[PDB]
Amino acid sequence: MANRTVKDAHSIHGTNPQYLVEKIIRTRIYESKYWKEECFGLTAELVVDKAMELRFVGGVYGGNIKPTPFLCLTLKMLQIQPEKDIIVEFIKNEDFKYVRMLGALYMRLTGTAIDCYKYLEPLYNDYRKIKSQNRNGEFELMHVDEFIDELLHSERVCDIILPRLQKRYVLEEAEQLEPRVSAL
Amino acid sequence: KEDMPPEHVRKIIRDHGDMTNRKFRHDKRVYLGALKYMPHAVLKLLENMPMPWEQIRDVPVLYHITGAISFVNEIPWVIEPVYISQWGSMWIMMRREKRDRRHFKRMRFPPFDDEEPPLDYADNILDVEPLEAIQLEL
Amino acid sequence: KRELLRHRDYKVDLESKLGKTIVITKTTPQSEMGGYYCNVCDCVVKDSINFLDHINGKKHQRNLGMSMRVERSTLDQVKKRFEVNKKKM
Amino acid sequence: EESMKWKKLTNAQRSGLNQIPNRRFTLWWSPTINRANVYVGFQVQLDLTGIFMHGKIPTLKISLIQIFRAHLWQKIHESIVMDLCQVFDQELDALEIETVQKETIHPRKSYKMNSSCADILLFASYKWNVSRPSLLADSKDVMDSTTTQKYWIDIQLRWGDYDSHDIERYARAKFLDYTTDNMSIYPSPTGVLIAIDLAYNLHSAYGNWFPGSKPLIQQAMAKIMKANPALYVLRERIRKGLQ
Amino acid sequence: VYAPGLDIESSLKQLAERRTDIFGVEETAIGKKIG
Amino acid sequence: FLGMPAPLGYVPGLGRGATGFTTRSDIGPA
Amino acid sequence: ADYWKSQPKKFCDYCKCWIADNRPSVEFHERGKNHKENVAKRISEIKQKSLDK
Amino acid sequence: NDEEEYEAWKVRELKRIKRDREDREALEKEKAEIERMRNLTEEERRAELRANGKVITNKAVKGKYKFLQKYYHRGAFFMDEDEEVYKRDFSAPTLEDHFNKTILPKVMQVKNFGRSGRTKYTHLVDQDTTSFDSA
Amino acid sequence: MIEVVCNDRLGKKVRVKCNTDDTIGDLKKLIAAQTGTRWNKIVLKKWYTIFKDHVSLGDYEIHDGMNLELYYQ
Amino acid sequence: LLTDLVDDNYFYLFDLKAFFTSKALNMAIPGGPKFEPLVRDINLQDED
Amino acid sequence: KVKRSRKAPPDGWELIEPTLDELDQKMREAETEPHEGKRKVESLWPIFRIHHQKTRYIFDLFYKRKAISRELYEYCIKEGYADKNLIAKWKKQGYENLCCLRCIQTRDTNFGTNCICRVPKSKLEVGRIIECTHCGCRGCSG
Amino acid sequence: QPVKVRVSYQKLLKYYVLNALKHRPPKAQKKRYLFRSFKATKFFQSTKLDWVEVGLQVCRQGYNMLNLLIHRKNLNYLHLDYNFNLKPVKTLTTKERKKSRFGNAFHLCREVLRLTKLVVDSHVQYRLGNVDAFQLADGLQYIFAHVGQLTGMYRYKYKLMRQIRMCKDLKHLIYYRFNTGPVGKGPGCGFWAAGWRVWLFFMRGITPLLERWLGNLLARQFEGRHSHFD
Amino acid sequence: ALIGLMTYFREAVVNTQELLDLLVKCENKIQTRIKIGLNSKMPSRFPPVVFYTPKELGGLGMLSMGHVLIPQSDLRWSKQTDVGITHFRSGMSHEEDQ
Amino acid sequence: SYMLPHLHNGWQVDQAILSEEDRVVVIRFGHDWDPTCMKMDEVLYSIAEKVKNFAVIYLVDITEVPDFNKMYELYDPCTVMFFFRNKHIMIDLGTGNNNKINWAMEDKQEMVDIIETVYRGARKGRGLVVSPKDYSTKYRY
RNA sequence: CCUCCGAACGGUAAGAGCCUAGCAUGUAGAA
Repeated sequence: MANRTVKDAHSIHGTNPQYLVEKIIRTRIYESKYWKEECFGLTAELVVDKAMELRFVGGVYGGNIKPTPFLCLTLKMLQIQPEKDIIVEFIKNEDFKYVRMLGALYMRLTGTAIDCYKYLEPLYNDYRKIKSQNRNGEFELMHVDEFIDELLHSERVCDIILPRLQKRYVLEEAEQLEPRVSAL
Repeated sequence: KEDMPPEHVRKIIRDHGDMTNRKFRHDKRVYLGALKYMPHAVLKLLENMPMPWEQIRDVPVLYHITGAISFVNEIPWVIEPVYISQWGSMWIMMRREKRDRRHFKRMRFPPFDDEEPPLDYADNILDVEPLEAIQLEL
Repeated sequence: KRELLRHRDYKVDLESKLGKTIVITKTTPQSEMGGYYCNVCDCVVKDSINFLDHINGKKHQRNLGMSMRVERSTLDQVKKRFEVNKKKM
Repeated sequence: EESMKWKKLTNAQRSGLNQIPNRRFTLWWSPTINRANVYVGFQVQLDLTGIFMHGKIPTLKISLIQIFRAHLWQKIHESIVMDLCQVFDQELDALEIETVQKETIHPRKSYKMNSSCADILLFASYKWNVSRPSLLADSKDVMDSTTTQKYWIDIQLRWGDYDSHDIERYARAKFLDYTTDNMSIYPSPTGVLIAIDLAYNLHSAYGNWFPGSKPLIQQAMAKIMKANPALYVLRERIRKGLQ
Repeated sequence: VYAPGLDIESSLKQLAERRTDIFGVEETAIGKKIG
Repeated sequence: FLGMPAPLGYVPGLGRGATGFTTRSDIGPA
Repeated sequence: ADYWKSQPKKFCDYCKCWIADNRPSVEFHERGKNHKENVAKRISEIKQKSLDK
Repeated sequence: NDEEEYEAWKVRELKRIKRDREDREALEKEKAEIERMRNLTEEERRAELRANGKVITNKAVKGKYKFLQKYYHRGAFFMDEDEEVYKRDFSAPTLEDHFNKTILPKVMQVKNFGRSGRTKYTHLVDQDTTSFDSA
Repeated sequence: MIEVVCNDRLGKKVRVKCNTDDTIGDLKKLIAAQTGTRWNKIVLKKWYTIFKDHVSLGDYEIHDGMNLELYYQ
Repeated sequence: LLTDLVDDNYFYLFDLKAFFTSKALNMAIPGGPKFEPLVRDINLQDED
Repeated sequence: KVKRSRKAPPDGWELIEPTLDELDQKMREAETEPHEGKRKVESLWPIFRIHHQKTRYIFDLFYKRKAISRELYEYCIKEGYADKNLIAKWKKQGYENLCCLRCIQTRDTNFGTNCICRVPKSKLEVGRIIECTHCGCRGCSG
Repeated sequence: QPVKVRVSYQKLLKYYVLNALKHRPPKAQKKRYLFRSFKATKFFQSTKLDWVEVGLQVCRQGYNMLNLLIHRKNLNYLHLDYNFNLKPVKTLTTKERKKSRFGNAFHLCREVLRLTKLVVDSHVQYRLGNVDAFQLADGLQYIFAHVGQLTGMYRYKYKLMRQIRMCKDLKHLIYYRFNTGPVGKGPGCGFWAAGWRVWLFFMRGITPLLERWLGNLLARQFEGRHSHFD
Repeated sequence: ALIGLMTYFREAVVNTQELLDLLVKCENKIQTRIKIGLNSKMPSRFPPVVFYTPKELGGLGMLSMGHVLIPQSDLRWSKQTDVGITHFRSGMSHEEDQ
Repeated sequence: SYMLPHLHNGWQVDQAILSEEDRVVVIRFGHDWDPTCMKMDEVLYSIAEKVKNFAVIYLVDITEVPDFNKMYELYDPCTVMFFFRNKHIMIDLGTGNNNKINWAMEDKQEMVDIIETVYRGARKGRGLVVSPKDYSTKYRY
């Protein structure tokens, strides 16, 4: 099957990593054209190629639940389960912003609280403008720091319910994370 | 028998997850098979509920070795005068708190989103110091 | 002996024959019939999305000597893909 | 039914023949029995028409299958589309139209109530000072909203009920759904949607208008509803069914 | 149209066997085996 | 035939060609 | 509500089925894989039975 | 604009840092408010100065029911949100409710007249056995 | 104030009082209140037709007592 | 959570026995519960 | 274990607290260990061992070193650091090196016996692989 | 007092009278114990767990168990969510709707698990620090008095409506003892013992019924079962 | 049957409350019979125009000894003219239920 | 109930269904001792001679012949099924199960009507015929 | 003053026809 999780994958958060996306949205992705045309047989090499061509982020839009290419690529990586350091290479890229945010969202869905904070808090210093597609299909201009703030604070990002992060001060009182040193 | 370390059932449940992994094919028989006794578990869990003056209540748990089900192997025995006195103190505390509180914020329902998987106790709760329970200053 | 699944490097001509009417007689073969034709599969499918389902199916890829297993790319492959696009633009 | 009242029929044949009066009664009062106000529940569409059945009413489903036999819904839609194409063709010098074309729509576009494409495309000669959307009966409309080069005409057929047969609201709702959506496809942002209530013989139109289009469509639809081969066939079939 | 005598006798025998509410001396269940 | 025995290799469910109903869920194991 | 009239129905003895008496349904049934399989099986059965006879 | 982008990012980062510090210190702020409330209830005044308004979350309007009006619950789930659709008068009449049921025959003054799902319970004030002269 | 039954046939059958001037968004918010699903995660259908949030209830001719099929997003 | 009563005299015609009697007689005391009659097929207005 | 019995630990607690903190960290790390690459039962092997090691630490501080008070020992018992039943078994003769309580639970096995690791190496086969399934020990006998 | 409070007093009194009148002495029987039998096997172990932890375990197990019951019958178009809501993923055909029709056993177990999930989730919200103790008690009091709206088990076993009315009656009895003096209306009452008892006693009688129904259903899943006179 | 019984007595019917309630009940039972004959699903409102319309106008034309109410939503209609659609209704204002 | 022919294994059931090309094969799945089955079998016995020109009636024990239980959902006490030329003939009785008559019929004439309707509809190659009477209710009153 | 707000089913056109699924398995014997 084009949408089966690869049979050399982990079980993230106790479940099939594809299940980190809500089932209704998973099915809506599975029946989309972008998933069947542009997201078949993709490896972690070609997810990069599709990622550099992304023009916006967002979840679903319209009266019908139509996934964006961003969400489709997120589900594709959840299926492939690329190694952690591949995702760090995704995030550590500074030229293509949408690749960085795609990697950040995968890290948020996949990584532990320590990994999430350690890898996404450095992205508060990125203020590049970005297109984000609304539920009505319109496009809004957000910033990368706002997207990372939504990742680290909001329950739902790109219409995905995110795995519950442990609050920062709990990890800080456990010495596992030094306080958030800003750029100011 | 005897008592098991509290991490045995926690890791059995964590490993089994939501019963979708390939290697857990054989436990899908006892898991679904044990749905007959599930209401019993639901009963026991609900009768050993912590009282408002208790922060954490540790209860004996009889759990299936495959993590299929977990009963609370306890009965909430209380001393009746003590129980009524504790609940009268609760009455006083609740009435005084409702009187004092300028804007009482009733919690939202459902407490968690309908698409949130049930929380991991080890991650979200185990390492968090609980809040103060309702208690009368004696 | 089945090779791993490979991503199609060519775009699909789903939109190619919009408005182009096909007169269908008895003698006409399935190749020029209306819809989409799998020359590898010798089957006709009358949706763009259903044709995409076909060319993403187990039987179509089996007829190509493929499988439902995707190559596990490594660190250097992804990094060199990044550098390749950096050079190209 | 009178000739069959004495022809040596079996008991099962006579039992199936004393149901014609009930079928005719159910069809006569159909705009009220099949209403979704009465019979709360899910609605089901007959797969060859735009009729929604709010409840399994077997003595009415058959009378409606008989009435829309031989693809009458599609033929009504095609006839109205062709009649609008003709009236736009006779008025193309004053209306400043360089070509009126009939779009190659899906065969079943008529009874597709979830989304719809454009039925007719009008190409402007130079430009059209298109006004903001308004109902067909609305008089005051200043033609200074925007300018367009293409103008699509959409035809919507519905089988209304007693509770829901205000075709003006239906036209407004459909035009605000389909245009402001990412499901239906329209050649131009500006256009009009023309809705027909077949069970009540009503007609309305909501959408953008360009100079000389509103009175033209008003007169054309007034003449089409009064005189149409397919509409006449539908009315005669209803008449025969009702006796 | 109807079964021969063999099948009538056999069917009555199995009906008696499978119903002790009408036959026998031991008042067993409705449609169980010989109790 | 009435009184005849059944052949050894024979599935009397689909030996002639016939498919089930699946009217509901909680009657029969699918 | 008035005289019901049924569309004609054609039996397919090759496929042991029922279809509609019209150009499109009959033509589509002709080009079905099941129809071709049934026709080939009928021809093969005819030849085999003639040889056995 | 690089200068404008940097200024906006600085403003947003300052706001985020302030929000993080507020999230860390809001428990202590609420504890201090509770201690102040305890001190006020101890030795400030005894129901003289109100300083209270009983701010409800979603304050609905409960109008007078008509006779034999169907009970309706506004909803139980998302009440903590201060959303304006929940501040409506959800006691307004409905389907079988604009009819004056005080002029109906007492056999028609029931609920679901003609349906199989009916009970003996009538409304409220004939289920009430209290008198107004005893005790 | 009309009253609309929003039914999910598996089971979520809910009764919602709403105004005719209400858009489908407000009705979805009330269904959210009475069901527990978030309002932006609720789809109101008529057998295949999806009611859109920006359209008032009067335009859709959703009258007092009508049933709307409840689906999820 | 307790009563200020030191005596059962407060429950005159309001204890369990009073309620059993009222249930058996198809009568309801002010504030007492209502039940259905025990003996139905004997009409209480049939006595003329 | 931040969650404790709402009091202050008895005297001598800070002497042994860092070792218990290290053992707690090891236990938590063992919990979160992914179960891919191992068998089904091997993933449960470390916990047992850690628990055993944990229960050794308090048991080697109250009997063989006498380094803690009685009240501190009972506080360690009540906080889940020490295993009361395992310690009670260790006090016996021949159960000093008992790995886990499950290896002596008679009816857990099919035939009312003990685990294979309970068999002493004296009457064991010379050179056989001794891998317990319940906890994975090389023979917890004397 | 208002009329609703008076009728609540009378209904509580009515059910007290009925319990006292219908009370029969318990019957002599052999001491059967379920959990002792379970512990006597090799398939059950014993530990000491936090109540919130075992509540989360019960919620997850019930979800997994109903989800296995669904996936056994190949119902991918159906989705059981974590609040125990059966949901259609897409618009379902009539053939799909009739194959997605479960009995009152599945739905009653589903709704009981929904109530348990609500209660345990309120406790989890307390333990996470999101909601404090007074609001936790108020939430539990609200839950046990508003089961008719939070859950829907009244439509698969309508006799439990008797419980719901009772849980409302108690809500009056407590409230008009609670909201007197300086205390007005609004949330804040946390005396949840009254309704908690009622739902426990409901479960006491439903446990054999639900266990029988689910035993029949699961036996059916695995090919098992457990004018007259003329 | 209704006209025979109603014209036989003509004065004992109003005093006899049992007959007065039985008339409502039986008229409802006969309405339910037709409603179930139309569809095997009990309606919710089912306006009484179909029952009490004289047979010449197409209705069943039954006679009423009950207390059937016509909702105001039933006494409204509309017609198409040259100038669009105009809406009419009988029960226009704050009237008593008909 | 015992006069009608009995089918003793699934092969005989399939052959009985196949052996008829011009009569409706009417098969009662159920147990001869069941009350509902006996009530239905009295009616089927009283009409078996009257419909022998266009219908044949066989009985099947769903324990002695268990192959069709999962296939035909034979989980009701009595079940009456109609076949015409190796094809199950669905009938829209109005009970929501268009596949069988899973109750006992009290009238001799109603089953004759149903059998004749099934025969007449199935000759025209229809997989679903419509029963002359609606059984969505019982018309008790 | 009147506050008791229920539910599911009785709502499957029957065919043809081609494609892809969920499924959902697949861990046992042996030379």
